[PDB]
Amino acid sequence: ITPGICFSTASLVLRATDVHPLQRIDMGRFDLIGLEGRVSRYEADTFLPRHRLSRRVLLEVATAPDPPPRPKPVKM
Amino acid sequence: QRIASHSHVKGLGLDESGLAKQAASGLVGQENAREACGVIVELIKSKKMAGRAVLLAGPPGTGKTALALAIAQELGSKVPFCPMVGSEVYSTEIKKTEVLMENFRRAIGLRIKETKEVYEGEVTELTPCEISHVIIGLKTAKGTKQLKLDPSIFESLQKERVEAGDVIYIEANSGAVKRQGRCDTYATEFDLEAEEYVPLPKGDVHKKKEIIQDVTLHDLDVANARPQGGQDILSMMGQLMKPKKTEITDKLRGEINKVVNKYIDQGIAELVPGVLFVDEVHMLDIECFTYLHRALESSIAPIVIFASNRGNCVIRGTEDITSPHGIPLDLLDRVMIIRTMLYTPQEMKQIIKIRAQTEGINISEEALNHLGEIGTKTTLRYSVQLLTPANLLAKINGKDSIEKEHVEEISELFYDAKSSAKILADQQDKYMK
Amino acid sequence: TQRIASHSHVKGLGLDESGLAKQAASGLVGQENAREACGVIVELIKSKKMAGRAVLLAGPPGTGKTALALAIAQELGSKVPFCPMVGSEVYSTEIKKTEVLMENFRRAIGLRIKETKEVYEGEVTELTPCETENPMGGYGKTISHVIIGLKTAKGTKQLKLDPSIFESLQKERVEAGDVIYIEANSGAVKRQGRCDTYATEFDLEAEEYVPLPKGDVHKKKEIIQDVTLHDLDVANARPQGGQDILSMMGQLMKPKKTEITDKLRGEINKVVNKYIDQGIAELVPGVLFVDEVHMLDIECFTYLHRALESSIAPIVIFASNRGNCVIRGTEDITSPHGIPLDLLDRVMIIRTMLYTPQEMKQIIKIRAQTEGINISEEALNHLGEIGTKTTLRYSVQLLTPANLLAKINGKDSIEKEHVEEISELFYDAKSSAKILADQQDKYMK
Amino acid sequence: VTRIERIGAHSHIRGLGLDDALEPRQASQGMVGQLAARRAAGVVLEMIREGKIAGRAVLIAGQPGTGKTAIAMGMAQALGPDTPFTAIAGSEIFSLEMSKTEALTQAFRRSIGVRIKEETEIIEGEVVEIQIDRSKVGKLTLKTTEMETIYDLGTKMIESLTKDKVQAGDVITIDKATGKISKLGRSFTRARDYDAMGSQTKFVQCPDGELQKRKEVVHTVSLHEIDVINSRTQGFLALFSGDTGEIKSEVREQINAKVAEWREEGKAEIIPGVLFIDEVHMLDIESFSFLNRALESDMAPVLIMATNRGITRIRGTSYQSPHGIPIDLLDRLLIVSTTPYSEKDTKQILRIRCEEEDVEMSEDAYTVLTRIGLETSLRYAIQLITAASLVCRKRKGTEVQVDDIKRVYSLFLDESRSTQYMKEYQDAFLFN
Amino acid sequence: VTRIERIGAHSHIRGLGLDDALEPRQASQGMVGQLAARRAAGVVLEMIREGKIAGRAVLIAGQPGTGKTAIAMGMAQALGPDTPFTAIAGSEIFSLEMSKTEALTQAFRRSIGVRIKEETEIIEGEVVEIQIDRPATGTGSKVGKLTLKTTEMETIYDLGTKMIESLTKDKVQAGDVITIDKATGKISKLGRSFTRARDYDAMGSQTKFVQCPDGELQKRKEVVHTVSLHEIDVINSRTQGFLALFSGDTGEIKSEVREQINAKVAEWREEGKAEIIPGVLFIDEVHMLDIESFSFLNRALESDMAPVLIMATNRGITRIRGTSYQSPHGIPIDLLDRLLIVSTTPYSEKDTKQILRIRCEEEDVEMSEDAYTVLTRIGLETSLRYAIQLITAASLVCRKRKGTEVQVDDIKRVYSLFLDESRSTQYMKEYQDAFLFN
Amino acid sequence: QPVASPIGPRSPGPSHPTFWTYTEAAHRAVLFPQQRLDQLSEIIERFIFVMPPVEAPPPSLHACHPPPWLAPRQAAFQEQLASELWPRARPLHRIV
Ligand SMILES: Nc1ncnc2c1ncn2[C@@H]1O[C@H](COP(=O)(O)OP(=O)(O)O)[C@@H](O)[C@H]1O
Ligand SMILES: Nc1ncnc2c1ncn2[C@@H]1O[C@H](COP(=O)(O)OP(=O)(O)O)[C@@H](O)[C@H]1O
Ligand SMILES: Nc1ncnc2c1ncn2[C@@H]1O[C@H](COP(=O)(O)OP(=O)(O)O)[C@@H](O)[C@H]1O
Ligand SMILES: Nc1ncnc2c1ncn2[C@@H]1O[C@H](COP(=O)(O)OP(=O)(O)O)[C@@H](O)[C@H]1O
Ligand SMILES: [Mg+2]
Ligand SMILES: [Mg+2]
Repeated sequence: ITPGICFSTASLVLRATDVHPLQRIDMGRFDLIGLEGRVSRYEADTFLPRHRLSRRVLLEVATAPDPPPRPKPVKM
Repeated sequence: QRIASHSHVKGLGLDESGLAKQAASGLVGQENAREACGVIVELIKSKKMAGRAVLLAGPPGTGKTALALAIAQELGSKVPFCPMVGSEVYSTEIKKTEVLMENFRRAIGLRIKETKEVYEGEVTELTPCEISHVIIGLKTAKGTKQLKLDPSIFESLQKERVEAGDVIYIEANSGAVKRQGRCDTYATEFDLEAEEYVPLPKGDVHKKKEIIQDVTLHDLDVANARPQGGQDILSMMGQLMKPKKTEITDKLRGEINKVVNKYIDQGIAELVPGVLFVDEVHMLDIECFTYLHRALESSIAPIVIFASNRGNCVIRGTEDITSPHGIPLDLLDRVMIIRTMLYTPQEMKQIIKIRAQTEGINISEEALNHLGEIGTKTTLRYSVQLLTPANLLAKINGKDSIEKEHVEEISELFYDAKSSAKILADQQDKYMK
Repeated sequence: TQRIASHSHVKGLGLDESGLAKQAASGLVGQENAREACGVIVELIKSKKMAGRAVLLAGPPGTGKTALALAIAQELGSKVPFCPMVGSEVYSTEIKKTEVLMENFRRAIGLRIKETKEVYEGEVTELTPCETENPMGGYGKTISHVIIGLKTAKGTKQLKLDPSIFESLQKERVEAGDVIYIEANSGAVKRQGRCDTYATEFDLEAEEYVPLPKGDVHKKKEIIQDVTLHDLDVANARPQGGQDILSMMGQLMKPKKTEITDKLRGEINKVVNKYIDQGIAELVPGVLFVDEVHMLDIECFTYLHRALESSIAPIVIFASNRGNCVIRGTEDITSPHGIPLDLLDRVMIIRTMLYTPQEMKQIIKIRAQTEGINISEEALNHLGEIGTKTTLRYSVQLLTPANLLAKINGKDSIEKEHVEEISELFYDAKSSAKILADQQDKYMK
Repeated sequence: VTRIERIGAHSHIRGLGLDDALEPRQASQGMVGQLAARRAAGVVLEMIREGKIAGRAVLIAGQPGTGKTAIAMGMAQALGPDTPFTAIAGSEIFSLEMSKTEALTQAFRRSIGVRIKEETEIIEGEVVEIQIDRSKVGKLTLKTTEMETIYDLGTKMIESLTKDKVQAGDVITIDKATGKISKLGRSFTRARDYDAMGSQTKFVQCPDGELQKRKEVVHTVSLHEIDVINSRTQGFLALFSGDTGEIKSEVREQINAKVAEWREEGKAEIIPGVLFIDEVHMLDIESFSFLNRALESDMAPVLIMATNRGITRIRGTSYQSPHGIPIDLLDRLLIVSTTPYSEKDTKQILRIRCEEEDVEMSEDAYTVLTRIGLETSLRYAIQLITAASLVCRKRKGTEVQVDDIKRVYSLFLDESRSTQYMKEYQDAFLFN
Repeated sequence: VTRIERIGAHSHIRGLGLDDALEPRQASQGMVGQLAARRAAGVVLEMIREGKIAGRAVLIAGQPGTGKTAIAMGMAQALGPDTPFTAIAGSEIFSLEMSKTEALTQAFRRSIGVRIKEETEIIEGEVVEIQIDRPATGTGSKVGKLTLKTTEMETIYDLGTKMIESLTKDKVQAGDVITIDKATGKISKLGRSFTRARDYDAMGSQTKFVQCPDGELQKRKEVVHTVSLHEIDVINSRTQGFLALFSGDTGEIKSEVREQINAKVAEWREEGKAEIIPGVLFIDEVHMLDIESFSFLNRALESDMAPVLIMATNRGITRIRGTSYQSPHGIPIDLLDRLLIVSTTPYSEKDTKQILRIRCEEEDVEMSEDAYTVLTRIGLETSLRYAIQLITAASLVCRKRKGTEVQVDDIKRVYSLFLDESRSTQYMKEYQDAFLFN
Repeated sequence: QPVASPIGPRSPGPSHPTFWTYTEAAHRAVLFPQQRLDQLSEIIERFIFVMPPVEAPPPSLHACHPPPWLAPRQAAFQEQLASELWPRARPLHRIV
């Protein structure tokens, strides 16, 4: 049994590939392979074109007061 | 023990002055070559020079490989001796230069002192301690001890199904837990338990043993290039997903050199430079020879013995470049050439007699003379190979010794290369291609 | 199946009951001697008592070698394995050529397995232990049977089972109203969900509710499964379905063909022999068809000697249209069919001859019938004349372009003018070669 | 703006320029001349569209620059995007990962399209409340803009809901047959005004209509895609990486049978297409031998090929054959020959290229460029079109004149002039 | 029913057909003629059986169809299954997974068998009554009792927890004849002494019974484990190596592993744990090996773990593969010096007729004397293999016409239907232009 | 999942056509790796002996001021991989 090899390097080397978020763009807008097994044709083709939010709806919901409390169930 | 082609070679048969005795240690001739090999053996024993190359040159059957194995026998089993064939560098996993470099490091051995820490006893308490550690109680015939061990050791104990009453062996260096059996004291409780019982250890619970380990530089390189000592999931993953050999870098070899130098300075390691033997060197290509230039120029390299039976032959990997031994002239400038000669009929008879004694065969003088005459034509190898079939024929006929009739009958049954060549030439139109 | 391929008209060898070949039958025209020899080979295959026998179909291109092999396959039927293969397929980036050849050899040897699967289906109506009036040991209750009531669409039956099933029933969490099946050959209970009659429209479970089984409670059937030795070899070399780390690695890593060892193949042979002796399985030795055998190299040809000498090998049919060509992998070695003379000594050669104009006309008519094309007599004669020059394949390939041209022109049959226009539009090999030779400077290389 | 598709060597070709009788017009849809070749291509295109006959091979042969690739692109454009058209070069079958026959098999199976049609019942709504008792049984409340109902959950449904961490306000769909839950989004409320959002969260409107809905999905996939999907556990990943390897023949046979079953059941339709191999002379003899018997399958597309070789050497052999293709394969295919262009055809092609690139040229410039194209080559003149346009724009001109064409002729050399200049200084160049 | 093994090329060869003095009979055990070659093969077989000399090489050389492979198969059949016999072709060493030297090493090590013999205590009896008491709920110690019976004994065993678990997993019931190994606790069911209760349902059709074992319950039996050196190398190369025994995919085994295994096997042999059973490697068509492979063969035969190597080749003075050198048999002269060569002479007319008779007997084909004469003439004119193929061809033709004995007409019919190499080459010369490349 | 195999997929029950297509005889001719291990237990116990001459843990990368997120991320990855894969490696315990 031998001790392992301790390979020492400069701490700056470990940050060579790191890029600050304010210096890089979002690569998730080109992520096609990440949608496989998670996103369906229904969501992309039928649902989202019909049920996308608009700025008007978002503003109306944000400005409007809180909805009334949900009524308690009644056996009727 | 089976009798191989060189089983009679026990040494170089040299006297105290270095001169070669005529017949000694299973060698009959090649006195000059044996003296040169004795000098090479002294060079290897000096452990001072690095990367010194020797070429054994001569026709086939002149005992070049016998002389290499005699050098090995003279050195002893402690000194590493790596035999490789030139055809073995053509691997489908690593480059030819990598194969050569790995064989170079295999020739350098290291005798290193190691201390093994052992926990051995019958388990009396196995209490987990919340990742969960383990508190274990071990008893022997001399005492009892309680130990706190890492969670990995607890996982190993669980995998071994160790329960209270089992005799276990723990190696603290490698964390290797072995369950040996249920204690013998419980072997009477049941009539069919499906258990293997083991007596109680009669020493102490904790033992320290110092042993001498024989390793090579290649072993260290492999251990540090394909690690399996962490016992973690990543090691298993790497072993299963990457089982092939890899081209070990010069950086790893430099680190191993530093570690071994540190070990030698600490006084716990001894270096044995050792020997590499390449038998069919002409099978190497120009790339291998060019690499071997720099490899032999290294101050770490071992002593390398080369062999060749080729004449003025085209170097493999070149189109039409022809060199005296199949070896480019640049490498021949870096080698010491030992020349082997053809054997006289008397030496052939001596070798035949030695081989007969080695194979446990009694041969009459008339049969020995006839077989030496047979070896004068054809080859010595063919004459030696007729000993066992002739012995089998004599045994079938009820004779305990080989007579001339058995040798004649066997030679009639089996042809040699020249006779087969004559048959092929006479009937070229009937054979394929 | 609906699309028409090049050998869609070959329905077998047009052989009389005595083995003589009819002039035109089963889609085949002429080649009477070759058809008779192929019928003898079909009888050899059906006899199932010979191994490693090889047949070479030798003749000029377009003489029915592939058509004859496919006719042999049609004669044997789908029961007999038939593994087509071209010589170029042995050159793989994953396994060696000998491994590809061995795998195709094992693909040609089939195995038919017959078993009876007896099951008890039903919805559990009753689950009652059968206690004993004398409890063993004096205390507690002892049970000797467990009565399970199974209900199906057209019946209801009760089964007095072993007491040991009580553990299986609890492990499967079987209760009343659940649909289960019990296998006689194993004595195990499997819960295939709950009956759908107890499900309400407001439930959201997906695989929990199952329809009440139709038919009888006791269902038994004979299962015939056809497998090949290569199937067992591959399923054992890279097994699928384990839960250990090695199966997980197999699922993760990219699949790759491997060099299956003789140990695994010998084990498979032993298992197959055991099944045959038990009466479970019947061996179905088939045919390996190796088209373009001349594309094999000298290593493949050399390996074929040992492959054919084996007692497990199938009957191999080769086909080569080469003359005194140079064997691949060798430097300037010429053999009569591109095949070394050692392998030619191990094969029976069937010769295919060229077609007379009448046979070419018959084949063209058959191909027109297969493609659903009506052709006039004058157009047929002109296409046969075109086939006398050029080749037969060129003439049979003008049928569909000419039919399309007629349909565009508004006619339901091919006339001579349509064939003439198609012949003007499309060139054959010889005419193109003449053009190339006349303008060799303007072309490349 | 500048889109990813820009002016290429065949951007001016929109079709084969045929009428209803497949008679080629002199200049239609961007094609000039090659009347016989275009008529033959149209006949082959009708054969492709019918789809009845399998494994038909056509070779477009002719001198360099005679419109072979132009005709292939015209066939591809005239054929709808619905019908597959796999265009590969001969060199692309030489792969380090799979054999040549495997590459050709994948190319053949990429040329057959399978259009699937699945109809599935789903539940679609916004999650209002999830109550789980203790996790053996629970209730789920879903709502739309016009409906609201409560569902009783089982063990597996509760486990699936907990695995996906479905909570209130989430807009989800549940498949009735399989029970799988996919989250479309979440509803926006006043309290969900997040300052930072996760990479997958998105706000959607609550669905309208009825909670139970039918989902119909129609998509076109190729046989090669189905092979890759079923090659390994996550084989669909190889449709992106390309690390397919050599797919087992048994898998392909199973998929052929399953596709036939789908076709009988009405769940799939087969659209046989075209595999175009450009510069086939790069194929080796083994590839040709494989092609010989690959065309004989009932699932083989139309193989259109194009070579410009004369009687040359077959790759991998020492034999001479009329197109570099063995005569055995040449008997399996119909040859469409392209003739050299005349002066009028060259001028019309130059006019079409100028219109495509939006370059104005004088008639004298057109005459000079046509003379250059006849003397050197058509492609050289086509390149000179853009070179002269750039030079004209540099001198603040609006129409290319003869001076611009002469200037770019002096600046850029064709093969003949460059070869002559090299021969003048032959010793300067290396390895003559 | 037809087994997986059918009538092949060498199915009639049951051995070399020698007497005690290794003198070949004219026709025995399928072999006909080749007296000198069969005697030499017998001497080599005795050398193999003695198993004392390592790395002996024999070359069987002769014209095509002279019985080289027949002699090799006779040697294999005379050796028996106890001694390993690895038969490979020369082309098989060219592999994309391993080097040629690695493939040759694996082939060599597949021809040496390591056998471990040890004695274990074994309990074999008929289960009379088994009782297992387990806690109703929660973890607890199962207690059980087992009764085993032979014809002369009956003992009641108190069972431990692990033996209880083994019996539960094997589902051992009363009347089951079981075998128990005391050390490992493995239980193997080998039958039922009688049927189960009839009143039970879903039990299936009861099979045949097995007679109850006799003698004492706890006997002592000798267990023999035999593996080859290649199997040891593969299972020791890596953790997943045991699967590589079936999937191949061994890669290149480290030389360190093989050296350690050689040392351990030598230690076992000295310590009496294991015995080495050297075998034979038969490389058919050895001329496909290149110079590198032959160079490896030269030195690999010098090991004490090397088996007997037998080669067959029908080449004359031929170019060695991978070189431009002409050598006898396509083999370098350095390797030809390390081996004895056994020549096979061509067959005469009577030997050909006897071979045809043996083939007909193996194929269960009845043939007339005139048909035998015609077939022997055809075999002498064409080749032996062509006549052998015509045997079954004419059998099928005769069976088609509802006959019982193969006549001259059937042989003529199959001679017309199926062509030899000579007539095929003649007909191809007649139409040389029709064939593609000449 | 088991495409083109003698082993059939997990049929829900006899109502599915796959139930009556595959045989138990075909299933018993295919051995999983666990069955192979159970078949070679005696061979594993008697013939698996080769030990590497040297054993080392993997080389470690050390920096004075590393990114404080690299080590916890690697630790979490290793922990998850071990928790998912170590139970599956138990059959190989005797070989190791
Ligand atoms: N001088 C010698 N004395 C005794 N035996 C010898 C001698 N030289 C060679 N031999 C034996 O004869 C055989 C041939 O020698 P070898 O070393 O193989 O020649 P090569 O130089 O071709 O390798 C071997 O069995 C070897 O042990
Ligand atoms: N005797 C025949 N009867 C019917 N069709 C034939 C006959 N011979 C050839 N064909 C057909 O003509 C075409 C030529 O292919 P084929 O003759 O098989 O070429 P090859 O023999 O070189 O493989 C195929 O469609 C084949 O089915
Ligand atoms: N008939 C044609 N109509 C329009 N453009 C053509 C025509 N023939 C060739 N071209 C154009 O000339 C150039 C060369 O023709 P191309 O077909 O690529 O040559 P090849 O036939 O040698 O492949 C391309 O830019 C192509 O668009
Ligand atoms: N002496 C013989 N006795 C019995 N069968 C023989 C004999 N010689 C050849 N045969 C048979 O004839 C065929 C050709 O012989 P074979 O050994 O294959 O020739 P080769 O020397 O080329 O291997 C084989 O089926 C073989 O079994
Ligand atoms: Mg082009
Ligand atoms: Mg042979």
